[PDB]
Amino acid sequence: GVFTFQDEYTSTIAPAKLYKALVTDADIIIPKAVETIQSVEIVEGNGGPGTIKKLTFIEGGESKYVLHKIEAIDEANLGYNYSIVGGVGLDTIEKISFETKLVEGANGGSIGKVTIKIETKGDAQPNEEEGKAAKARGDAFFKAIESYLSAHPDY
Ligand SMILES: COc1ccc2[nH]cc(CCNC(C)=O)c2c1
Ligand SMILES: C/C(=C\CNc1ncnc2[nH]cnc12)CO
Ligand code: NA
Repeated sequence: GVFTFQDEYTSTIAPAKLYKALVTDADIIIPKAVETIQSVEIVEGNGGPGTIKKLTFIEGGESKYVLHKIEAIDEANLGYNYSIVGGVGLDTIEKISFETKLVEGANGGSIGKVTIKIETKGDAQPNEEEGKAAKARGDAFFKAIESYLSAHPDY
């Protein structure tokens, strides 16, 4: 099966600055800003499409990681696409991909848009509890970056 989900975030912060924190300087900023993420490292690649990143985090008190493959990175248009290609545990989920953009919000602020595509085996459905947890993580993520940027404008 194929399933899509959308989310939206608003910030007072300007889109190019948010994008620099979220994407360009993600390897430095994300482990600083996000209290449940310890490190963000390049496993392979030069930063462009194909690059594999390893994000190490703590969940339920245990150290885990997830691998992201960069699929598209377009700073001109504040776009960033990636998919999840590995990590700890397992199972019904063949693939989960993300399309993200930042656009001009209010007045000079932003809106962050994320489309999530989930491919499953057969007529398996995406697990609702796991989706709720992921959504909550997304919200907390975007909030933590905003907070950190507010406290550190000229980094
Ligand atoms: C949570 O919401 C958003 C919204 C717009 C976005 N643009 C770029 C990203 C970051 C995507 N990187 C990771 C490691 O998740 C982003 C996230
Ligand atoms: C891009 C994001 C997180 C990276 N992945 C995770 N970050 C933190 N906890 C997790 N539990 C499962 N996956 C994760 C949003 O937190
Ligand atoms: Na951290």
